[PDB]
Order: sequence, then C-alpha cells, then structure tokens
Amino acid sequence: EIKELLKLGDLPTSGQIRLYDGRTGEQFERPVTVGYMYMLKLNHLVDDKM
Amino acid sequence: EFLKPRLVDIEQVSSTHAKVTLEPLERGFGHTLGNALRRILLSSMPGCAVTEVEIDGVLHEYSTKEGVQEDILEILLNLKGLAVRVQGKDEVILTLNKSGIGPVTAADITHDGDVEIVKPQHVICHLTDENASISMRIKVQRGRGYVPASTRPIGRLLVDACYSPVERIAYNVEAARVEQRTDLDKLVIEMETNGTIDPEEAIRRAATILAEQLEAFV
Amino acid sequence: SVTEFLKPRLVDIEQVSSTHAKVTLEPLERGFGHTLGNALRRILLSSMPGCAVTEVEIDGVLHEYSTKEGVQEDILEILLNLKGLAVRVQGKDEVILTLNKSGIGPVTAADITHDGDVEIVKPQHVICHLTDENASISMRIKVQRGRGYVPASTRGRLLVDACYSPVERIAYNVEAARVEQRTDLDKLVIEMETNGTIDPEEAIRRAATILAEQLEAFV
Amino acid sequence: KPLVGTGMERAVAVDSGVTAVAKRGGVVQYVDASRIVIKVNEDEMYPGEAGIDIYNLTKYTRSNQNTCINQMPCVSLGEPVERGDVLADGPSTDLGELALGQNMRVAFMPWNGYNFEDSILVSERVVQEDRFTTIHIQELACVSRDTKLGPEEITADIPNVGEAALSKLDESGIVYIGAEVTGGDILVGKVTPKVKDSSLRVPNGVSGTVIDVQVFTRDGVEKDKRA
Amino acid sequence: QDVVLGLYYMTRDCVNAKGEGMVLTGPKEAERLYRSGLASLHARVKVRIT
Repeated sequence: EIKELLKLGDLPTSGQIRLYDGRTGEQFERPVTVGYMYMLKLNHLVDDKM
Repeated sequence: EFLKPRLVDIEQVSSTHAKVTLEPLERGFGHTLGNALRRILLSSMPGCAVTEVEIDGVLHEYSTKEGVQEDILEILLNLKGLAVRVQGKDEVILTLNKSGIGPVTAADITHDGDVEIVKPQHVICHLTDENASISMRIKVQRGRGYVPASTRPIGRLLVDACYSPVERIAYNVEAARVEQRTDLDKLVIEMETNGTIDPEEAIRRAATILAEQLEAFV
Repeated sequence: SVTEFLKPRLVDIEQVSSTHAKVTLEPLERGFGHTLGNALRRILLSSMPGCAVTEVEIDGVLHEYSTKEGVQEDILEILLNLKGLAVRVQGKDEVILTLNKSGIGPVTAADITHDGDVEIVKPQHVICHLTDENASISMRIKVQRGRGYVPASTRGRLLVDACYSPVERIAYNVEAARVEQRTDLDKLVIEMETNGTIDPEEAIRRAATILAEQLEAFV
Repeated sequence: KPLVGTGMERAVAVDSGVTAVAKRGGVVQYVDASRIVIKVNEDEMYPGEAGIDIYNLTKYTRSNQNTCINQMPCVSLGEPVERGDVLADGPSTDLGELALGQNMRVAFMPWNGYNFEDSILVSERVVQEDRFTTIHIQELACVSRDTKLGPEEITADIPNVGEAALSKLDESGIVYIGAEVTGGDILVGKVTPKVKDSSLRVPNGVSGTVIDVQVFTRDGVEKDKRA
Repeated sequence: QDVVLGLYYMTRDCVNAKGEGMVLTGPKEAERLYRSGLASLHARVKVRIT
C-alpha cells in the first residue's frame, strides 16, 4: 500500500531518489532514502546543560 | 576557444518563479556555472524583509489584542512572511490602519508609492468585531542573508530578518544542438523567487559576485 | 552596504619543488570557499589548454599486448611512460617527433631529436630501458593540443591516453576563518601539483581568467 | 499535525484537558485570541436560562516544566460547531489532533561525519522557518523578609549602580512589563539593611521579555505605587 | 562506523564499471579520473605503484 500511494503521486516506488551534493554539485550514486520524518525536540537543551 | 555564454531567454512562468537560459557552454562548464550560480543565488541576494513592528496597544509579542483572533506572535510571523520590494531607499516605515470585521491583508498597507507589495492577498491578521481597529508601523529594510534578532521603547517588537528573495534554485544542463556544432551545453536555471527580484537581475548579480570574488588572483 | 562582500587576498603561498604549491585565501564570505574551490578545481582538472603525447607508433609493434626483443619493459609500460611526458609546443597545434636510439642504457626524454620548436621540461624522464646492443628502439610520438583529459577508449598505430591539462592533482579544503568579530567564515586552501609545463600559480591564474571570461557577458 | 499518525492523536489531545472542547453544540458568535462565544442551538438549549457558552482561553502561561501553555482558537466567526468539537487547540495540538514535533524532509546518508555516530544534521532553513523554536516561561521571585537590623524595602534607590542600569525600572523599583531584560539586568530593586544591594536580577545567560509581574503584599504593609 | 563504511566502499571492485582495465600512471591520475567522472571509484585498472 505504501508503494501504491507513492505511485499515486509522481514518486518512485522504491522510495529513494537521486540526490545531488550541495557543495560540489555532483550526484550521489546509490540513490538515497528521502522522505518526511516527524521529528521531535526533546526538553534537553544545551543552554540548560552547559 | 571557449564560447561565451549569454542570457538568451527569460521564460517567466508565474510571478514567483521563472526560468532563465544560458547558451552556449563548453563541456563541463554547464555544471560548473550552474552550481556556482545556484550557491551564489541561494546565499547572497538583496532582500527587503521586515525588521521591526510597532502595534499601538501592544507591549510585548506574548500578549493578545481584543478583536483580533491571531496572537501577536502569529501576527509577527505573518509579517515576517511578508514580501515587499523597496526601490529608492534602504529602510522604510510602512503604516497599516484597519478597522472592522474581516481579514487584514497586505493590501491595506499605506501605498508608500516607492514601496510595492507584491502579494496583496497576504493575510496578516483577522479582525473579529466591528468596533476593533489595529494600527501598526512596519520597518521594511534592505539586507542580505538571514539576521535573527538575537544577533542585532518597550513597545517595539523585533522580528527575525530573512532578506533572501529566492526560495528554490535548480539547474539543468542539456544539449544545445545549435550553430552547426554538437557537444555543446545549455544551462536552464529554474528559480523560485518571492516576486521581489527579477530573474535576469538575479543572474546578473550572481555573476557579478563571482567576478568580484575572482579578482583576488587575477 | 549590501553589495560589497569580504573580498579575500592571497595571504599565504607555501610551496614545494616548482611542480607543487599550496595557496590560501581568507577571509571569504560564508560558503564562498566551497563554490570558489569547486569551480577552480573543475576548470583546472577538466578544461585547460595544453599539449601532450596523443599516440605513438612503433617500428614493429602492431598491438598493445605485444612484445619487442631487447626491451626490459612492455608496450603498456612504455605507453605509461609516454603519457607522463611533459611537452610544450608553440602556436602549431600538433607535431610528430621521432625517437631512435641504440645501445645499452636508459632512454630519457632528452634522447628525442632536438630539432623543432617543441620544448621538453623533464629531460631526465625515462621512457624505456633496453638491455642489448643489436636491438634499437624506434618510435614516432604524435602530440597534439587539447582541452583536458581524453582517454584512449573514447574513439599499426597505438592509442595513448591524452592528458593535456597541466595539473596532476588539485584539492581544496575549506577551513574556518576569523575576523575582528565575525566567526562563521571560510578559508580556502588550494593544493596543486603540475607536470612542470607551467607554474602552479600560473595555472591558478589561468583558471581564474577562464572562469572570469565565462562571466563577462553578465557582469 | 503528524503526516504519519496512528489515529490516537485526537483521542489523546481531547481526553487530556488542554483544548477547549465545546460543551454544547451551536454557532460560533465571537472569536478573539483569548475568548470564544458559542450561541447554543435551540435544540440543545435548556428550558429557561439563555444560554450561550463562553470559553476563556488560557493565553501564555507557565507549565510545571517552564514551557508555554497557550490555547489558540481553531474556529472562525459564524462557523457551526457540534457537541464535542475542539474550539481552541492548546500546546502541541493542531485542529484537535496531538502534534508534538514537526514533520521535516529527511535523507538517510552519511554527510562528511556531521552525523557520525548518532548526530543529526540540520539545514539553516529549519532554523529560519522558526519551526523548532520554543517559548520557555520562567518565574523569578523577590521576597522582602522581616529580618533583624531592619526590614527590606523594594525601592528603586540602589547604590553601586548607575542610572542606565536602573532606567528599565519604574519609580517603584519593579521592571516594566515588556522590557527586554538580559542576563545581569535588575528585575526587582531590593536593598537590605546593615545598606547593601540584594536586588533580584536576571541570571547570567538568560534573556527574554517580562510578560507579567505579580505583587503579593502581606496585610498592613502599605503596598507601594506599583502594587 | 562511517570511516570504515567509506573506506570499504572506496576500496572495492565490481565486475564491470566505467574505465575497466585502463592503465593508470599513478594514484594522482586515479583521483583525477574519478573526480572528473571518467572512471568509477571501484573499477579494476592497472596502476603504477611506487
């Protein structure tokens, strides 16, 4: 079902797209896994730890 | 020798994003120029972001104003997202005065004829009841890069400065079968501005920055 | 006030034997070290004017995997030795040189016929060693002016990988620079070796000239 | 609003009391930042009292962990609501669904060692969009104790300091509401008899804006002008 | 963990890649070929090692 939902958009089934390096501009071989992850910010801040 | 590229076409698709073309290019120079220009454009482009706001009945950004459903912090975020082009000055103070029920958008700002709002539909806040009025002074100033309020009256609210007109830059190197000669490259640069920078001007500034940086050893 | 940037200057040029140098640039604007270094590196190792031995034909060798009596090395090793032969040519584009030698001892680059306007910068560059007296090495190396690196796989005559570009290895390393109060800056460090045809500083200046000429239609 | 949830976000957000769930359905009449008014439908209106609901939203206030509790309206004026619908979403809630973090475009690849063992690598776009920016509300107390050798006063007359340092205080020695005090600034001017400076000051390294000042006075102590 | 992954991927080989079997005059030419895109990182070639 994840593959089908990716195919509903214009996105590859494997979930990996070719990505270009920001600095040099050359393409990374071995297409990398890109997506959207729901990241959290825990209550352990460095300005409260330093 | 090396053929000199030149800006042959500017296909302005929409108001925000445009598509410029450079042709011709030798082998390898397509990617070199594309990446150099992309980094320059994403890094250093003049912008006219908002820096300070002053709502009359508001002391600090963590408060609320009667008749406005947005919190003052959300109003400051909406103003931080405001796209505006100033031409004859570096800093300017726009004035917003609006009363009555309805969305306070960017079109309600005093015109200030040398200052142009490029997205009049940009909603700034909402006024709920008829007897409510807001009056604010917005300091739009010219700058470069991203300058948070941490680096730079008790009624003045400072917003984070984000003077970068471009939002997304991509480039594609293709084969320009022209001039009765093959194996020549054409660089197509698709840029996504907020509307406050002309794409030809953006490319020209990006090339000027590279030329100025190359003067260190030539 | 938003137009002028921190234009750098060559604050350090520390070098080794004239085919090697290390040039530092500081303080560049944040992120400009990477774009300048990448552009210079690409232009230097991909598209630079230069001349190198293009293809060599031997008197009695008809295949790359062959043999020649009285020669310590093989055809592959003599091709490798000819590839690294630094050569400087005048306004003429391509030139063919003849190398004929007999006797026991190494065959250096100075053994090629001296007639012509072609200058060899490494006279003691060994090409081949022959062990006997009866056998004599005889070859014709055709050199040509080109635009960087063109391998022999990109199509009695043998093909040699042509390396026109004067550079051999180029690397850049963006470090952190410092100003009176600004911290997030860049410090470019180009480390360049050449084959001896041109100075490394000359190579950097030529690359800068090429990259600037590519932008004269915009600035 | 997690793109990939499990469907338990709404239950956790509603059952825990942080939102403003409508008690009786009706039509939204007035929405400002700190108050919602609902005109109840005639069908759900009890015979007698009329008969509309007022929800007083709790704006920026301190939690037990010095975070921010702040309810924001999620309904517009003249918008029908039914029984059990969220009217204001509190902290970490988006339209009545639990929303703790933010969903961001992630790529799995080594990057020059900056995510070497367990580290993250974050673009400047994340910090420019101010999406992981959090508000932390801190409470600082200055107490005047009936000590020996004399009591403690909360006046603005403090020695060993200049007038530029006391310019942020009012005539009663208490900082104004909205002053952008930083580490070392004097919040509450207080002196203790011997006189020596014992004023409440911001701890070093802490910045922020004074958003609310509360004064508690014992009975029969003649509260000052600011109180 | 990342250094070993990089060194494993770099020091490796595949049956057929860009520039298989070409003869290189040294490590510097190998780097110049890889960085210019004329040869794969893991391609079987003959180099001259001193």
